[PDB]
Amino acid sequence: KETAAAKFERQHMDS
Amino acid sequence: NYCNQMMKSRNLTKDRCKPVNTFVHESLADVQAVCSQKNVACKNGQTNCYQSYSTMSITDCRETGSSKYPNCAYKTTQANKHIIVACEGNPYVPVHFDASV
Repeated sequence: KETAAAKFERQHMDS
Repeated sequence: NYCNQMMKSRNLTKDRCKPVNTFVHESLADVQAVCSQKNVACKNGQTNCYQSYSTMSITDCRETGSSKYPNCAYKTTQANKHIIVACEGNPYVPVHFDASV
């Protein structure tokens, strides 16, 4: 699917 | 609320209600920078966890006791805390949120 670093960004980032 | 809206948006509650989730209100560059800061142990013994030198603006979204799919419900808690993340790969970047100290 998506990489772990990508999923992290999608799930936790909200600049 | 923001947490129902953000959880929806990011595909976190479209096919299941995710119990808890934290959103960091910082630039990606600045959270990625945590991987080269204060190294600490992870809750699972491993030591690829790092703690930010500063506190960052974060929003914790906790699901209520009543919420059940498909009708998820979140309690919104805004705060500024030191984030703790786990890093892997090259470039060494956060892959898991370990906590907020």
